[PDB]
Amino acid sequence: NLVAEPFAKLEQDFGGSIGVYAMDTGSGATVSYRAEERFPLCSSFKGFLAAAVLARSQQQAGLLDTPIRYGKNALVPWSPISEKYLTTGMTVAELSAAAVQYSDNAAANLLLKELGGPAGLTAFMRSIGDTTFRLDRWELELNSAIPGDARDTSSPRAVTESLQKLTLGSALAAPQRQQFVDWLKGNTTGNHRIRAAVPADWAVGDKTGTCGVYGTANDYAVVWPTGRAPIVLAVYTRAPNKDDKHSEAVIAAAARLALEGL
Ligand SMILES: *[B-](O)(O)[C@H](Cn1cc(C(=O)O)nn1)NC(=O)CSc1nnc(N)s1
Repeated sequence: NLVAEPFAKLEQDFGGSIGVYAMDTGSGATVSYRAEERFPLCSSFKGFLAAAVLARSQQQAGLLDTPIRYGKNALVPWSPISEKYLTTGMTVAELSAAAVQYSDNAAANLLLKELGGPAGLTAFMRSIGDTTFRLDRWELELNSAIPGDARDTSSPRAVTESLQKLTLGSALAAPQRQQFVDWLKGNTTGNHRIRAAVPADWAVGDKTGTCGVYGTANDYAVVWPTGRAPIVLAVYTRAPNKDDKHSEAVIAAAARLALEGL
């Protein structure tokens, strides 16, 4: 597989495993490397969480506009937006934007509670035809990333296929698809990952994840190249030792190879 050789060299130099899937939504061309292997989702589950909340909001009039007046016992580490608005509250739309664009942990757990927990989000992903995705735990326990543990994992391929259905296809009603795309476009946490592989004039929406242990981190994106149909892609990493470091540079490098191979 000569297409795969640069990815094998990249993951060997990194000291672990890289999983990549990219789809050109115009031509149907793909790039695939360990694309059906499981990797931990880490905070990347929060994009799909936001999409699941948008789907619920189609049926529950005014859900996205509802103010949530959470207390301090809803807060957990790395919740910078939830802490800032503790004395104000946040609407469900605001919580969703915080979870997607700042990876806010408390906001994500509040929205999981709205959906019926990790099982609720898994059920939503099954409803759009994703058989691989599983969320089992809440923030912060879902980040353990233990090698060979299937909890809180998906595959690059299933992430890309589900992202395409939600951002570009008909899984959400159009005004909800558009809100999901705008949240991903406004992400603040991904400037050194897929965004670093994209020409500056191309629009991007992405969601990152970082477990940190076991070299585990990831990004997935929709990318709108000038004059072309959009690309959807996912890059996930892991490594065998608890102390192995993740690399944003390796994610960006894998994304560059994926765009080059399409
Ligand atoms: B997430 O489950 O990855 C969550 C918070 N977070 C978001 C991001 C990101 O989007 O890249 N990174 N971390 N992780 C945790 O709360 C605990 S595991 C780590 N947290 N920060 C790290 N850096 S590793």
